[PDB]
Amino acid sequence: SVPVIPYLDYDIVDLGSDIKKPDFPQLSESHRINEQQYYITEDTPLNKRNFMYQPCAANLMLDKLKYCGTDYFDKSSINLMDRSDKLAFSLDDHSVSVSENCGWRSVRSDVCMKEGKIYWEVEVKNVSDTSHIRCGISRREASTETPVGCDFYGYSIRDKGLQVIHEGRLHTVLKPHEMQAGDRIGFLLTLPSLQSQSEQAMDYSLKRIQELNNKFNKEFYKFLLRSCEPTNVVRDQIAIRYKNQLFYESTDYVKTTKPEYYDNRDDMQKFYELENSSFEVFVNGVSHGIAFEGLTPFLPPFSELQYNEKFYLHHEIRNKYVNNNRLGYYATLSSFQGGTASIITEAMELKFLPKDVDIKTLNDIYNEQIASDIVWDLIDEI
Amino acid sequence: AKAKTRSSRAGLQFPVGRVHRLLRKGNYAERVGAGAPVYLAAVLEYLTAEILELAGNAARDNKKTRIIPRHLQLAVRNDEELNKLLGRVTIAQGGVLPNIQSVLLPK
Amino acid sequence: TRKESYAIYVYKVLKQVHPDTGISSKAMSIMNSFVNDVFERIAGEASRLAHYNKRSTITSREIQTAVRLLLPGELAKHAVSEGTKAVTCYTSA
Amino acid sequence: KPHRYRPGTVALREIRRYQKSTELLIRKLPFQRLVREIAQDFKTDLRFQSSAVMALQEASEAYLVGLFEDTNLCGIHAKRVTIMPKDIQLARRIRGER
Amino acid sequence: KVLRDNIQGITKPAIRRLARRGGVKRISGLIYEETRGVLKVFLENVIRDAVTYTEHAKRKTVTAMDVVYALKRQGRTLYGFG
Amino acid sequence: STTRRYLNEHVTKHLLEGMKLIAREKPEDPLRVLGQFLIDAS
Amino acid sequence: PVAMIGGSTTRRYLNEHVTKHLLEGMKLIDPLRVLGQFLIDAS
Amino acid sequence: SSRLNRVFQRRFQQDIEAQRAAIGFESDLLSLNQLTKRKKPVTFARSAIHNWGLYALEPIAAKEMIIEYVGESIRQPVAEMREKRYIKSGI
Amino acid sequence: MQIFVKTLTGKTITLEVEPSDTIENVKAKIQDKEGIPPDQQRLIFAGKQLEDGRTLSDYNIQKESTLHLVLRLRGC
Ligand SMILES: C[S@@+](CC[C@H](N)C(=O)[O-])C[C@H]1O[C@@H](n2cnc3c(N)ncnc32)[C@H](O)[C@@H]1O
Repeated sequence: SVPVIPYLDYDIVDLGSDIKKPDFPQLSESHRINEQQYYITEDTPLNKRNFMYQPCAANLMLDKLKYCGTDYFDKSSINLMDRSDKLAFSLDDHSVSVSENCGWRSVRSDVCMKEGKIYWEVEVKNVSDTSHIRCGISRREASTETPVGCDFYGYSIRDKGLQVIHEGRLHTVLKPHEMQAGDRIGFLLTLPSLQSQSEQAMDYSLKRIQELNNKFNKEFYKFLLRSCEPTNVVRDQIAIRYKNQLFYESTDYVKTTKPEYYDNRDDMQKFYELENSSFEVFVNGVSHGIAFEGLTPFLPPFSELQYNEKFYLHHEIRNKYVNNNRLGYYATLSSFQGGTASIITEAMELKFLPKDVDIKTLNDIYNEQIASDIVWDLIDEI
Repeated sequence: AKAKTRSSRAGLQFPVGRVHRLLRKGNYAERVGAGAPVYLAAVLEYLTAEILELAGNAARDNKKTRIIPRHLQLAVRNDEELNKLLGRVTIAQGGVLPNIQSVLLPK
Repeated sequence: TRKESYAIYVYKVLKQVHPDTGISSKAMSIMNSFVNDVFERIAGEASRLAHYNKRSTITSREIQTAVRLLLPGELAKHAVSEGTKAVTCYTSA
Repeated sequence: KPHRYRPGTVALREIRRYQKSTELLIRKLPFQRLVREIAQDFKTDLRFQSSAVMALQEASEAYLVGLFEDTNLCGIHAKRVTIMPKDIQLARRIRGER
Repeated sequence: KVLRDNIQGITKPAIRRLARRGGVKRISGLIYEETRGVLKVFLENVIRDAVTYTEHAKRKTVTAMDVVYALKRQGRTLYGFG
Repeated sequence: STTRRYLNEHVTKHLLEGMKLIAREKPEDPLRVLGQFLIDAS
Repeated sequence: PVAMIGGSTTRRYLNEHVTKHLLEGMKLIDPLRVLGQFLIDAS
Repeated sequence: SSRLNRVFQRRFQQDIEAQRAAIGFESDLLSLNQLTKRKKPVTFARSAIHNWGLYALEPIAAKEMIIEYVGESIRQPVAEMREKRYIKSGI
Repeated sequence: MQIFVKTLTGKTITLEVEPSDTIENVKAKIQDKEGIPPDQQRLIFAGKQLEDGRTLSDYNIQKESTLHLVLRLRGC
């Protein structure tokens, strides 16, 4: 219903120019802590109104699509889209740092955790009695304004004693220990396989179409939920010119209630929990146990993307319960009142690296995100 | 408040140097009392304060920072006793008060 | 050449009631010419009034009978009160 | 048959538009060429300051508007909604102009 | 050159716009010449007093103060031009 | 979504597996190994 | 060249390196064996 | 009616401004708001439409500001905790 | 220890004092923070007007109390 937005002068690069096609994150002088000037982004968009953003690049060879999605930084790092407007980071240590008059925020790094084993460490610089941080894991659903842990879209641990955070509650289930100005936390997140994920997601799609559906029309929400595939993508990602640059708006997931399903076996409303998950933390190398084992399964039938419920029902038509390759848990970080935390990406900057062959570095799946982004859109280019 | 600049001594903003000059080179009477320009500058400042207050009020209620003559007509004519002082006068570039007589509305 | 007006003295009162606002020049020429009317209207009436009684001085007592005539209703009572309060402060200090 | 507005509901729009704006309502060139005609009868070869044609225009257009407020009251008083020249010539007669 | 009948430049919409602003709803067609017969009477007086202030100053240009003083004289004081 | 249905059913599983293969580390002729991985699945 | 036109990460050398010839292989396309050779033809 | 008020608050900048000369610092002399020199008489009592309402004690006319809304300044996240916590205790 | 000297129209300050400080010692600290002379200051605690020669311990002023300051601006 809308035409493809045409290119502009800076969009057609040439061999010689060394400028970077997603226009650089313009930084702003935030404050001085840890003997370092950190910086908030000033002129690059943030994720709002239940959107996620990504700088597009005009890709000249492509015909139906005229653009490609792109990230800014070379290796894996924080995507500056799902963060807060007072959340500062410097080009020196990549530690996120809010000012002392700013509160509990959240910052997500762009690497998705979908299946397999991913491990990385997170450096912690300045955690005083007055400045705090909450490191851990979250989906794309967890609002980066609130700190991770109020909901079932993220989990983390406290700074002092590492009280494990879910539903806002503080749980002393691990070994209690406090952060200081020099620790580093490592994350053995064991995930189920995408085959095992797909069947438990398909099971709920069958267990939700009619099994509790005996609202004024229940066929079309069943029809949308027929039409509920495990790994298939429905993406509406469109190029836009914002602030004199070029970007994508991607449809984002909404908050919803707890996935409950009546198993006739044990006679109790059972919770959907992922298979064989483990949330192990390193405290300077030592292991501390499994914080959570029952991670949510999310892939079609637990994440509702943004949907026009009065436009589509009346009628060609998209679906709520889809994938968009951004679906899963992320490297999630928070900061409070000057509490600084830095994310470590590569094996060369890791000190306590366990010896598993299934472990791949944080930069690795980032490249697999680089691998997935173009070729899924090449498939959508036909 | 101060001791120089005779308006400072009364604690005003409007000058009593300029007024006391203009009461003698204006030929209002022979000898101008030395109290007189002070009292006259006090009345002038009060009116300029009152008409700039209702002007500024109606400038924020139309979202604009500075004051253009359309606000000054709305400050005067909507008032009950500043319109009466300024009854015969006409403010340039200054619109009308919106009203429509009743029988002109439909029914 | 130097052609005096009340441009600044109106501005210094705008910063006392509404300290964040400014004023367009076309609506400064109005205020420049509003005060020059009330001046020549009060000093006018306060000079027919020092001449009906055969005085030859404009005291501060003519300027308050002149204000109690021209200014109507509640502008009379207030501009008398802020009148006398600013001449008392003059004589005392 | 297209969207035709009823007779009256462009009047009560043009009322509320024009009362809400401040701009001059008589085109400047057919007013400058009117003043210079009427000024001829008293002196020949008069230049006019550019401001002093605006200064004439701002008072004439605020006379007639103040007259049409005073006119329209007479119409309403006569149980009409139409102003006719037996209404202008009452507002002028009562105010003591003719 | 010497001109005549510029008053038909005070045109029929520009009479009804003034009328609209003064809040009138229906205008009889006989008005549009009556108003040009009022506006000529007004402008005659104001310019006749204004030229007289100019003529007195041994000047040949009707400045803005004259129009303001001619309007102040007939009791129609104009704030805005000094 | 007919051209989508075919490719996403059959091709995508091993196509992405060969595509995230070269994302790990590149040889100077990666297109050959992209060819090589597609033969091994069949 | 066209490495930078698909944005700027160094691991998106693929935009220069692999993408154009695979999409020209894919846009003619059917089993995976013909696509097994259609990624060989560029070298 | 609203005359005296507007002259009352006019006396407060006729007093406070004389001795604020070096400092300066907010300390409650920072004009001691704006948007207060117009507030109104308005009170609160048992409402006809709920527990507590607000009543104009003066015949206020057509387009005239009553009162600014005052309170805390909190962002959207911390709003949602407060929106649920008060209801969790049942305010 | 810390106090508030929260002034009549609505805003607060944060001072550092001792309970052994005189009220005039506290009135000096307000003047250092506001320039307002100590003679025009009245310090009010539990409704009681405190005297310049007396100390904070005398009036049971504790940690993080709110004191009340009511300036009298001169003249005119
Ligand atoms: C913005 S607050 C108003 C405060 C309320 N007047 C009081 O006494 O606390 C929202 C409240 O208005 C009340 N309310 C909302 N709509 C109402 C209505 N139509 N009639 C009566 N009360 C209503 C509800 O009780 C709700 O707690």
